[PDB]
Parts: sequence; structure tokens; C-alpha cells
Amino acid sequence: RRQLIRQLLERDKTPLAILFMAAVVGTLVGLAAVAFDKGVAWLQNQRMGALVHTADNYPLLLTVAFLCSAVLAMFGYFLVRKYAPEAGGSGIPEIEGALEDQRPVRWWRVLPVKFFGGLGTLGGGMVLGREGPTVQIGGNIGRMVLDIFRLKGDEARHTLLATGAAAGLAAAFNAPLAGILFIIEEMRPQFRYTLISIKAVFIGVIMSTIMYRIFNHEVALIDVGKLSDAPLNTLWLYLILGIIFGIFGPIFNKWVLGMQDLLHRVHGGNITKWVLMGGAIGGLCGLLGFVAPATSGGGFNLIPIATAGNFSMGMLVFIFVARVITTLLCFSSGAPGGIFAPMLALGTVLGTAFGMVAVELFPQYHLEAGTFAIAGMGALLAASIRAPLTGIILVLEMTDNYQLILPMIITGLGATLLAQFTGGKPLYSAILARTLAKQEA
Amino acid sequence: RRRQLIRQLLERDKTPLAILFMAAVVGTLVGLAAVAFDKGVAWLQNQRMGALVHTADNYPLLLTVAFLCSAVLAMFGYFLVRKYAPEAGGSGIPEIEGALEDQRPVRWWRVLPVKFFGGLGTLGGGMVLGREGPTVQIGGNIGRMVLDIFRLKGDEARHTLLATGAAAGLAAAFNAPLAGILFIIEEMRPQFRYTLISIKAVFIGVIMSTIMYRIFNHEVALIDVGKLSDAPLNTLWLYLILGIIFGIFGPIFNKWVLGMQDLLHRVHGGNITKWVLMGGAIGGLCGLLGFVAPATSGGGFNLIPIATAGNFSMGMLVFIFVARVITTLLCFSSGAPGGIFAPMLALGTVLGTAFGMVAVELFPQYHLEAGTFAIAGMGALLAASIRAPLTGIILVLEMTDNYQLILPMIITGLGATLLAQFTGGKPLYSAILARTLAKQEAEQ
Amino acid sequence: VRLLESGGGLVQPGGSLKLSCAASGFDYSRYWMSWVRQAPGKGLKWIGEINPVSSTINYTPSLKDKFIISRDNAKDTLYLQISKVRSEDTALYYCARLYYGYGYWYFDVWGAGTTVTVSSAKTTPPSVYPLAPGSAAAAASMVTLGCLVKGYFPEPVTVTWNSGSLAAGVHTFPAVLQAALYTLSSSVTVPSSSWPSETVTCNVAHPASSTKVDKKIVPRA
Amino acid sequence: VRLLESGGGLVQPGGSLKLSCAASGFDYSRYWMSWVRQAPGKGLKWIGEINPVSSTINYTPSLKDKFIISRDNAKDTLYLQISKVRSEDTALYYCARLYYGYGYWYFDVWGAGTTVTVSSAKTTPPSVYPLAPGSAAAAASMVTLGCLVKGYFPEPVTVTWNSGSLAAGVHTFPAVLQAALYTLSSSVTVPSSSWPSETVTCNVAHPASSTKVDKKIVPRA
Amino acid sequence: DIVLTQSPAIMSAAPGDKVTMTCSASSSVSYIHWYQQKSGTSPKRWIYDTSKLTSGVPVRFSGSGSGTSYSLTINTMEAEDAATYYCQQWSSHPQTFGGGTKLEILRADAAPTVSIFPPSSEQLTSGGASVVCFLNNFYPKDINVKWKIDGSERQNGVLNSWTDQDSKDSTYSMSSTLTLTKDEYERHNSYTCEATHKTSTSPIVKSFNRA
Amino acid sequence: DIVLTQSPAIMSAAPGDKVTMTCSASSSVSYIHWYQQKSGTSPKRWIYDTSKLTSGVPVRFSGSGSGTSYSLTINTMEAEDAATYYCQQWSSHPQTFGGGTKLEILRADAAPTVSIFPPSSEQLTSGGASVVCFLNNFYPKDINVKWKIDGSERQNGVLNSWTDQDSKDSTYSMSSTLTLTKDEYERHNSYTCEATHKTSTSPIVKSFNRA
Ligand SMILES: [Cl-]
Ligand SMILES: [Cl-]
Ligand SMILES: [Cl-]
Ligand SMILES: [Cl-]
Repeated sequence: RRQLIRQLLERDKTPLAILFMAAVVGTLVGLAAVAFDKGVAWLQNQRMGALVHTADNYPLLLTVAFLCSAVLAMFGYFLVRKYAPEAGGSGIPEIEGALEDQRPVRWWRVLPVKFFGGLGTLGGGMVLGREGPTVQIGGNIGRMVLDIFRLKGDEARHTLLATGAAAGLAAAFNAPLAGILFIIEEMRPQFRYTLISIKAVFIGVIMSTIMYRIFNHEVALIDVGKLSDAPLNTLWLYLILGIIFGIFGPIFNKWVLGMQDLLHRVHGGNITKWVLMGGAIGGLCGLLGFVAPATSGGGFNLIPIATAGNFSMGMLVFIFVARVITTLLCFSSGAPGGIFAPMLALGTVLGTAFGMVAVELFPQYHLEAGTFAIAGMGALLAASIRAPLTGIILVLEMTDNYQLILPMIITGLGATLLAQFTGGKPLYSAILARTLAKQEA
Repeated sequence: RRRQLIRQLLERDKTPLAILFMAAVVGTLVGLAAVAFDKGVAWLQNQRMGALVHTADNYPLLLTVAFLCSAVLAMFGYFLVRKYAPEAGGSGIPEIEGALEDQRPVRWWRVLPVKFFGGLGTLGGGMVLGREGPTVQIGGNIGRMVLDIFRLKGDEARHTLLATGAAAGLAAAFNAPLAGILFIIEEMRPQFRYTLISIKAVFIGVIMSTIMYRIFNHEVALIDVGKLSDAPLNTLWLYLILGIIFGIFGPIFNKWVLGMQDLLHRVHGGNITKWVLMGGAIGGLCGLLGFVAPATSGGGFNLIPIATAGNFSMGMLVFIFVARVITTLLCFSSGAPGGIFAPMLALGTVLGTAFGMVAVELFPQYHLEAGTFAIAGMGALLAASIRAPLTGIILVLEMTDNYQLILPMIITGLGATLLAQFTGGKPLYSAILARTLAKQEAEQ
Repeated sequence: VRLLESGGGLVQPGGSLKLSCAASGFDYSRYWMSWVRQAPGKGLKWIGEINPVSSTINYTPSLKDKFIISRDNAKDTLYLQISKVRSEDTALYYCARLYYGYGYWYFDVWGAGTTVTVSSAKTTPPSVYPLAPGSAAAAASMVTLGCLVKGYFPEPVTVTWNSGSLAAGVHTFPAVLQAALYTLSSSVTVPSSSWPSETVTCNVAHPASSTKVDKKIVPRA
Repeated sequence: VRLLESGGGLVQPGGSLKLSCAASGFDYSRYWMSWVRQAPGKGLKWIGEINPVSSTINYTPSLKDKFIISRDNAKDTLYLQISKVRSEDTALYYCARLYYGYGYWYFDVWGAGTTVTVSSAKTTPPSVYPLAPGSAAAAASMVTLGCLVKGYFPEPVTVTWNSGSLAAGVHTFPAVLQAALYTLSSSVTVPSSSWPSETVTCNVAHPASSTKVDKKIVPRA
Repeated sequence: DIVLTQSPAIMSAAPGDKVTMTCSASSSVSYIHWYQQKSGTSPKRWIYDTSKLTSGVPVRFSGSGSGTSYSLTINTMEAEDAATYYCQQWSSHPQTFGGGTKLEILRADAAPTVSIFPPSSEQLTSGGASVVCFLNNFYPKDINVKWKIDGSERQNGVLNSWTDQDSKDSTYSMSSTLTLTKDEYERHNSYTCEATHKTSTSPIVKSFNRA
Repeated sequence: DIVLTQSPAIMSAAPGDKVTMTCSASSSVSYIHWYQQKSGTSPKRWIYDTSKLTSGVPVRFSGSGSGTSYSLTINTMEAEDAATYYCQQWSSHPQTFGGGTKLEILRADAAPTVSIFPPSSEQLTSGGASVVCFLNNFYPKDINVKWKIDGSERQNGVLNSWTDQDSKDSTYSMSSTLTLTKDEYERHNSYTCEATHKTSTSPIVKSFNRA
């Protein structure tokens, strides 16, 4: 007791050095996220320009689409396989390891690898998010400053790593609050106390968010407009939708893990069979990014469309399955990129579909498929990665439809509850658990 | 250890189904209880303002019945606390925080009826106290009560059900499910050691109480401020400054609440009769102001929309501010059962507006709207005094629904928590627990 | 919050008419608008609803393009096209904003309604006649005046006195139909010291014929 | 997004006029509207701005009530009242929606604007005279024709040839003011084989004086 | 679609009486709404979700019921409550409305105030000659009006019209119009309107002579 | 309030050329905007926040500057680039505008096509006698017109008007109208219009004799 009293009276006193460094970290992460985001956009642009000059002759451009995405994809897998194996896949599991002091933060390697590596996979049109790259580049940026200023102590190592990660998430979705919640719900050591300063994470997030705003303002990532509201006698429907996301979550996890193995065989770990496989998957994505865009790419583009009910039921099922496939191929293939955003897209589409069905079954509810779309948008993140609070807040910060809060929370919670009762596991932990075990074995 | 972690990762997020379902029953009970409380308060304020009509002619008899009614209810409140549950005084959040630390009992068989009916008196009397206090504490106790009734054994259950009851209590007070969860995982929870609190369990409880709230409070926001304007980037620095102001004032305001706690303890020296009568006086004073200057008494929710709209004059804001600083202190520090949480929202709003007004005339080129600063400051005091910024920022958001003000809101609340840290301020809830926990030793 | 529906009136059987509903005093969007009709002397019957973005438009079991509910959020106006109009379509048409409590929707606010008359007759403006007490009236405490509105078609006619400033003591009787023409009279009772000393005018409006007639009641010459 | 401002025109000195701006193609609210004006042959000058809720209204440093900017979000229309109008107020008036990037506001979208003429000179229709080459013209490859538009007030006059079908080689000079009257000529150059063999008509229009005149250019005898 | 049947199609009660009208459904419904419609005005959401009062609805009104039987109740009805009440469901689609329950007030006697009017000069300047007679503010509504031209009875060309019960005073009003041709009207001199009502054994006569 | 002064008030530059215009401020400003105004149309937000291009503005357009000196630049100025550019600030209130810079399409010199017209018979049938003279499509704009009645010079009653640069040859045009009274006009015979322009040392004379 007397101890506690001593602590209470000393609570929330973070070394000004840590706080100021959280600011520099955040600023760097944000500037980096911008640069990354811009690079991806520039490459996707160039790819577009190459098709206009070779527009005529379908088979010709269908070729250049593939090649371009393949050449960039290979360049991506290479940089990872050759100079930073850890900078493959998401990066979040990796950074989570580092917060646990169970994985190194080879920033002198990861920064340039994850950045230019993802530039290749993301810029090639693959089904990968920016979160992976930015959260990891973020943590590493956070480590880099710790090292460059020889800041000492646990608190500083854990805090600067944690803030660089949060700032990394923040600048990926322009969601400062998601960034902070991610760290304090998912990223952080899940089983023991930690010396992470929330106040320091905040500053970093703010700083990278501001950096984001200085280059992206006036254009939301996802503009869904103001959707309808949700009657209380309509809530149970969102529970059902959460129950579906909850049984599919684990399943989708098995596939990501399983596809990680199944894909490891194709190259047995061989850097050349890997780079070429990735070069194939990459080219496949840039091909689909011209014969069926909704199956390739990050997926952000189809969220507004699907929420508006502009896709037919058939097109949604197509898009869904197609995306389940392309997401798995791109992520499980170990390409540098997140599986976070892609899951938003899947949640959306799945949500819409649920919606459409709800609409016809209950005209008396005056439903609007789009509210289910938004309820589902973060529901996969809730069933697969099991970070609901961060999902719900992330969707909110991106869709700005706070009146859907109950439905969103009910779907996401239904998800995390069913994913728990069907044996699923936090995908980020399962991946770290693999890595950590495949190490001591 | 790496081998244990692997074991743990693979076992993460597996909360005993018993705890989850009980989080549901708790959330439901807390929500129904918050509705009941909220309704009782509203009913009493109704009755009181109904009496001020049967005597709206004889002004002196009026300023009298306003006072007496508030005094008789306030006294009834202070009494129930001082006589059957001393712990049910003041906020109750500190107390619940103690229980999460296993350092304070959760005498639900006492607190529930005391904190409920007691607050009904003080809140229903027009005092400057929020519902958070009563609901978060009633919430926790509701959580304990179910734990005890179903003999749910094991740390996780005790900490989880207590933490959910608290979160559900906050949720049902402001109709803010997210703020309720963030409050637990940023403030309520043990601040220095790991804890076996199931977030997923808290969620369920919050949801359940939020639904209970919605079942009885459909179509009427607690605070409708409409959609304010946006905030240009070159306008952000102004919110930092406003944060810096909340930051230096936060600690100061805490000194006053703690100081006023002592200063007021003298008037009755702990004597139940001098207390009950002192409270009866403060209560009556609030019911009086709740007729000659409403913006200085009551919960403060009413004046938020008004201030945000820019309907108060600079002079009225300063008047309201100071007056509320006085009435909040007097009501909370006096140990009356009630929160100081909502009152701080009001103070933050008012202060924020005032800042905004000044900002408007100094920077017409910024096309400001004082209201964005009112919203930015609404949770800034909760950020500088309570030091629970994330919960404040999210609470305001859930209540004012102006997400485009997120940067300004974060910048102000962060500026506040930064300046409150660098001026020696302490988390007001911790400071209160740190005192109660010390007074529990000092006398040995 | 105000709903002002117009367009109603006389329509030949088998013909089609477009009813309008001008909304004001609220955000027209966010709101599901609906049409309901009441046949003379009968109950209420839902016609159809249209969500805010027009992505959903339901109707009562009707038929082809029997009903065509549209909306123009840019004009905050709701529309109802009726086709192959038959006597069953003669009724008062109300637009109503929809909403709900727990979720089982209700018709929140209703407009005044426009009347639709399916008939082969002609749109005929009323003839307004002043009803002044005979030159043998025993000027008592109160003096009853009135005006005769006859030979108009179709319903309805609104009658107000002194532009409505004289609302008390007013009585407008239900119209009687005869030979395809409507007839009704409105009686206004005012203080004997208020008339003839003061102006008592009866205002009649027949939107169908675009007619507005003001009859000044004068003592019998 | 469209901004259509009207109301401009001729106003007598010391008089007052109300300019209007009909907005469409966007949510009129959420936007700060502003007026700016450009005096003949000169630069732009801010008049004032009004926020969405009319809670703020600022004007360029000027006479206390010289300008009165108001708005009616219900009609998505912006208004600018000018008083004690003097020559300095003669100018093209533009309404502009306001916005910003980093925060240093700009005039997002401008309208075509209404011209305001402050003068006591009277509205006078123009006299259109044909400008045909003298009976001593050396019919070269191209033949220049034209027509004089004199003695009108105020601006403007639109001149087109053969109803605009003859758009190439057309030259309408800026009007010159003298003795309260405007004068301008339009020159149209056509192929020597196109005239006189073909009809070359100069069409003048002066909406102010409700004048529409067509002058047929004919060779000189 | 659901069929809502409102029990008393028409009912009468003396203000201060506890009034209850029923709304039965053919199938099962929940959270039905009630609208009040006063003669001459659009329906008004009165009670919703089965028992919630709309803002401005006096507390004397209460709703209840479940499944197939619901009821709107006025715990002490007020004369201003005279109107037609429509129950509505939408717990099933499409939404349906009850037949309505017309509420009529039972008040104390009120004798009519008769007013006779000779054809306006403007009407006669068209060949028509309407002789209007108003029987304002009486109760009960059972009333007989009898015309007499030159002492002789007349029933042809006579048209009557009753108003609905008044929202505030609960009385009725009737207008009797004897329409004739200008030529027919001019060949007589005495035109009388006779009103017989419960409030008197001897009819109330009003008349005028063209002379 | 801030005074924005745009450097070249007027400038000519042939298509495909680095064009740069300055905008100096009396005090300090930041993130100034630029508006393009083509003859006859409303100003258009071109560049904002000192260097951001508005959607639709060709990349040949760029702007930069700071403190008290900014500039808009065109790397290879096209034809549809001819216009007046206005800089505007609002880093200080109230916002202010630059005097503007007129960007004109410099081109190949061109001698004027001179046409002289005697007063129409219709005008003379009113007492007026306007002698119109057109100097069409010449370049540069500088040009001098001199009238000569019966060989004698005349400067009274002479009015000139210049068109803005033309968008189909980038030449200028000027009209010179010598207005006289029908009686004044008739007492002379020879009316000549003389145009002196860079394209020639010897003026271009056009005339007619009333005879
Ligand atoms: Cl990974
Ligand atoms: Cl990821
Ligand atoms: Cl406390
Ligand atoms: Cl509190």
C-alpha cells in the first residue's frame, strides 16, 4: 500500500527527454509515411501511363501490366530476402516482438528495405496495405532515434518503439486515435506491465498525423458520406453479422498461416524461387488491376463504392472471394506489406453483402446496406487480428459515422467473441508465436 | 521466457465464458441503474422547479423554497453518506480505483443504496455535480455485487466485473460506450502493474449498459452542438496555446479541490451534523442560483450547447466560469455524493469558448468560430486535472460528434496534460486516492 | 417543420396527375418520405415510401407504374405520379416524413394534403355570395354573418374571415354536391358592435381553379 | 459548382442597389461567401465576407453602412446591398465561395459577375449605321465591312454578324463614352467573293433599352 | 398485409370518463402507433411504440397492448379529445392502418341559434336564389329544420349540412339552404326557417319577408 | 492593409518560354494565391498556398516565394496562357490583391490592314457624320493614326479604341472615329486616315473623296 501511495503521487511523470524524442519520432514517421504513400501512388501512376502508350493490343498491355507489377514485386521480395528477412510480410508481429524484447530492430536494414521494398509491392498494385510498412518503418524510426541519441533505459526503448509504431499506423489511415489504441490494445506486451508512456505515444501520433495533413488534407482516404442511422430493433442484425465475421475470422487466419507454409514450399526458402514467385503474384495483381480492379490493389477504392450499394450481390461475392485469394497470395507470400487494410476491404464487401440481404428481408427496418458495410469494415480486424477497439475506432476515424457506433461495436464484439469460441487466435500473435518458436527450434 | 511468451501468445484473448456473460448482466444492471438515477434526478429537478410556480408570485418566498428544497435534498444526500457509507461521498471513481488496486473495499450492500439515493438528493437538488461519480461507483459496486452473488472466484473476475461495472457506469452517464472503455484502460485500471482485466468483458458490459441507456433515452443527445466548422492547419497552434492554458490551470484547479476539501472539513470537523447542515447550505445555495443564475449552478450540460454557439458574451462567460469554479468546488470538495467530471466539461467548454472569442477578433483571417475552441477545451480540463486525455478527447467526440476537430482536440488535451505535468499537477483521481489511502494509515 | 403538398384537383378517369410536396423546416435528406391517402369518409392507406437517396422505393401492393414516387432533395420536394386514375384514386393525399422510436417506423409529420378528384366534370371556380342579415334583423348582442360558396368543383375550398384574424365564432359547413357542383356556406358570429361598424370580409380560396375571392359582407342596402 | 450573380445594372448616384448571387452545385452552408469587385480596367478589390451562419460579416475598410452583405442559406443566395452609390461603385461584382489549403484563405470559385453602372446619364438605345466601302474601293482579296453603334447608354451592346454564323474576322472594339453616350463599331472581314454577292448583316442588341436591330451592309451606289 | 381493426368504430363519452379504444391485428404486431385526426386537419402522431407519448400529448393519454390486441386510453377524457384515432403498425411490412375510432363528446344541452339569410343581390343577379339558414351551436346533434314559404311547407331544393362536433365546445352546427330560381323566389314573400331541437318543445322560427 | 505589387504590369512572351512575374508585398505575407483571368471571364484560382496548383492547371505553371517576394512562373508558356494574373494574400487581414500582370502572346510584327468608311447615308440623315477608320490585325499594339481633312490635319472629334490582343493571331486592332456635324462634313471633300506602325517607315494611308 504505502508503495502505491508513493506511486500515485508520482504517476504520469514522463522524462521530458522521452517526450521530446517522441515528437521527433512522430515527425519522422509521418514524413516517412507520406514519402512511402507518395512513392506508391507515383508507381501506380507510372504503371497507368505505360498502358495508355500500349492501350491498343489488349494482350500487349495485359503483358506490360503483368511485367511492370512483376518487376516491381520482385524488386520488393528481393530487397527483403537479401537485406532484411524480418521486413517481410506485415512488420507488426515483428515490432510486437521488439516491444517484448524478443526481436531486434535492425533499423539500418529494415528502414531502407521495408520502405523501398513495399514501394515495389504496393506500387505494383498488390493486395497489401501501408500499415505493415509504416508501422514497422515507424518502430524502426523510433529505434533509430533511440540509438542516435543514445537514450538509455527501458521506458525510452519501449516508448519510442511504441510511438514510432502508433505514428506509423496513424499516418497510414490518418487516424491518430487508432494509432494510439493499437499500441495500448494490440502492439504492447500483452502479459506484463510495460514502461510505455501513453503521453509520449500521443505526441508522436499527433506529430505524424500533422505531417500527414500537411500533404494530404482536403482529400479523405475513404469518403462514405453520412449514412443512415440504426434503430435499436435493428441491432440484433449486427450481432448476427458479427457472429459471421467471428466464425470466418479464425478460418481466414488458418488460411493466411497455411498459405504461408504452402507458399514456402514453392521456393523452399530459396531467394530466387521466392523473388520469382513474388514476381508472379505481383504481376498477377497488376494484371487484375486492369481486368478486375476490385480484386487487386489495396482495396480502399472499392470501400466507398460498396458502401453506396453500387455493386450487385454477384459482384460482391466475386470481389470477396477474389480478394480473399489475392490478399492471401500477396500477404502469405511474405511480400513486404500489410494485411490490415485488405481486411478492411474484405470487411466492407462482406458487410455490404450482409446488408443487401438484410434490406430485402426487412423492408420494415428501412435498412441501408452501407451501415452493415461500415459495421463489417473493421469486423474482420476484430475476428482475425482480435484488436476490436482499434478497429471500431479506426473505422470511425475513417468513415465518420458515429451514429453507427452501437452497430459497429456489436459487430466487432460479436466477431471477437465468435473468433474466441471457435479457437481462432490474434493473427499478429500467431505470426509472432510462429516466428518466436521457429527460432527456439 | 521466450518459451513462455510463445505459450502465452497462443493462449491470448481467452476469457472464461463465465466472466463474459457476467460482464453482460453487470453492464445491463449498471445501465438500468444509470437510467433510474438519471430519471430520479430529472424528476426531482422537475418537482423543485414545479414548486417555484406555486410561489412564483412572492419572490422572497420563492428564493426561499428554491433554497429549502435544494437544502433538504442535499442534506438528505450528505446524511445517507455520512451515516451509512462515507466512501460513497465525493466522486467515487478514486474509491473504485482503489478497489481495482485491492486497496479499498466495495461495500455494495451499503454504497449502492447510499450512492444512488444520496446522489439523487445532491444531483436532484441542483448541485454542481456530475452523474459519472455516482454511476461509475454504483457501476463498480454493481459489478462486485454480481461477483458476490454468483461467488465468481479468481482475480480476473473480481477485477474484470468491477472494471466493467465502472466502464458501463461511465458509458451510461454520457451515452459514450467508447469513453467508458478507454476510461478503464487509461485511468481506472491499476496504473503500475499488470492486471487481469478482460477488455472484451468490459466491452460487453459497456455495450449492454449503453443499450439500456438507448432504450430509455432515444432521440435526444445529451449535448447537441451541431456540426461546427473545420480547423485549418495554420490554426492548430492556437489550440496548443489553449492547451497550455488548460495545462497551467489544471494543477491549480486540483490544489483548490483538495485544498477546499480540507478547508471545508474544518467547518464540521467531521461532525455528521455540521456536515449535513453545511451540505444543506451548499445545496440550498445551488438551488437558489438555479433560479437567479442557472449557468452557475446545476450539472452544466445545458450551457455547453449555448456557449459553443457563441451565445454568451465575453463577460457572461467569465462570470459563468468563475461562478462555476466556485460552485463546483463547493459541491465536490464538500464531499457531496456526485462527480466533478461533468462539471469540468462545462468549465472546459466555457473556458474554450472565451479563448475562441478572443481568437476570433485577433484572427479574422483564420475565419475562426469560437465553438471549435469550446469543443477543444471541453475535455481539456479533464486532461489537465484528471490527466485522462484520451478518455476526454474520445468522450467529447462521442458527445459532440465533430470528428474533424480531432487534431485541435488532441492538441489541446495534450498541451494540457503536458503543462499539467510540467507545473507539478497530479492526476486528481490519484491524488484523492493517495490521500484517502494515506489517511487510512496516518491514523495508526 | 412544414409539409406543403400540392398538385391535386380534378383529373379525368384513365388520366395521370403528379402530386408535389414542398418540404421545409428540416433537412429533407436523412428522411424517408412517404405518401398516404384518405378516401372521402374512410381510413388511411399507405401508398409508398422513398429513402433519402432514392435507392429504395416501396409501394403498397399496386401494379405497373400505378404509382411513381420520386423526390428531388435539391428542391426538398417529394413527388407522387398517379396513372390510369380511376375513382379509387379520389382521395386526400398526404406526404409524411417518416421516423421511428425503437425502430418500428411511423409517420412522423404529415402535410395538410392535396385532394385528387377523378371525374369527367370541369374545373369550376366558386361563386361567392355575402350573407348579410335582412333589413329586418333585431341587432342582438352577437351578429351572425356568413357567405355562400356555390357552383364549384372539385373540393376543396378554404374559407377564412378577415384573413383568418377572425378565427373565433367561425363555421364552415361541409360542402354538398349536386349536379356535379359543390356548395357550402360559412357562418361567422361577431359582436354586434364589431359589425357593420367594422369590415367583415369572407375569403374564399379554390386552388383547383386558381381562385381567390374576397367577399365583403355589407348591411343590406 | 455554379455562382450566378444578378441585380447589377444602372443606378443613379446616391441611390442603392441589391446584388444577388444564386449558388448551386454544392452545400451553400459550410461555405463562407464573399464579394469582390473589379472597377473598369482595374484590379480586384475585396468588399466583404459572411460566414455560414451569418454570425460573422466583415467588410473592406469602408463607409460604416456602405455595404450590407447578407445571405439566405435557405435560398442558397448571397446578397450585397450598396448604399449612397457613387462612381467608385461602378464595377463588375463577383461573388466567390471561400476556402483554403493550409489555412490562408482564397477565393475558391468565382462567378461571372454583374456589372454595376453608377450614373445619372439616361438609358439610350443605339443607332446602328452600316459601314460599307466607298464607291471607290479597290475590291481586294478580302473586303472589310462593319457597322457603327452610336449614342447608347449604358453598356453593353452585343454585336454579331449573320447571327453569329460569321464569327471569323469579326472585330468589336471597346465602346468609348462621350456626352453620356457610348459609341463602338464592329468590323467584319469577309472574302471579296462573299460580299456583296451574299448578305452581310450586322446584328446589334442593347438589352437595356430593349433594342434588337439588324443592319444590312449594302454596297454604296 | 396486417389488418388492424379498431374496436369501437364510433364512441361517445362524457368528459371525465375513462375512455378506451381497441386495435386488434389479424396477425401479430408490436409497437403500434396511434394518430389523432381532428375534423379538418392532418393526422398527428399521438402515441408511438405502443405507449410513448409524442411531445405535446397530454398525460391523460396512454397506450398499451401486445401481440394482436392494443389499446389507446384517455384516463379522464377531455372534450378537446374529440377526434378520430387511427392505430398503425409497421412491425410487419407494408404498414397498415386501423379503420379508426371516432370519439364523440357527450355534453350538456345547447340550444341552436338560428339565423336566416335572404339571397344576396349578387346571386339573384344570376337567376339563382339560395335562402340560407344557420343553426349554430346546439347539442345533441339530433335536429330538424323545416322550411315554410308563405306559410306553406317546402322540402324541395332544401339541402342540409352538419359540422362535426367542435373540438372545444362539443356542439354541432347545421346549415339548411333552400335554393330556388330567381323567378320562383320572387313570386312568394314570407320565407321562414323552423328549427326543432331537444332544448325546446316549441320550434325556433326565423324568417323574413321580401317586402 | 497589405499592398501587393505585381512586377511586370504588362509583358509579352512567345509560346514556349520561361515566363516569370513578380508579386511584392509592402509587409510580410505567406502562402499567397494566384488567379488567372482571361478577357471576358471570371478569375480562376490558379495557384494557391504559394505553390500548389489548382486541379486542372497545367504543370508548366509553378509559383514560389516568401516573406515579401513571390512569383508565378510558366515553363514554356502556351497560347491559352495569355491572360491577366492576379496574386492575392490573406496571411494578413483584410486580404488584398495585386494590380495584376497581363500576359500577352508576343508574336511576329504585322502591318495594319487599314479600311476607311464614309458616314452612312442614314447617319447623315440625322446631322451626324462619323468617319470610321479600322486598323485591323497589327503587331505590336503601339500604333499612331492621324486624320487629314482636305489634306489638312484634324485632331478634334477624333476617338480611338483598341481591342485586346486577339486569340486567333495575337494581333491588335484599333478603330479611329472622326465624328463631325453633317454640315461640317459636307464643306470638305478629301478625308484620309493615316496609320503609322513599326512595320513601315512610310505610313499607310487610306482615304476617299466625297466627290
Ligand atoms: Cl508479418
Ligand atoms: Cl499488417
Ligand atoms: Cl472522490
Ligand atoms: Cl467524478
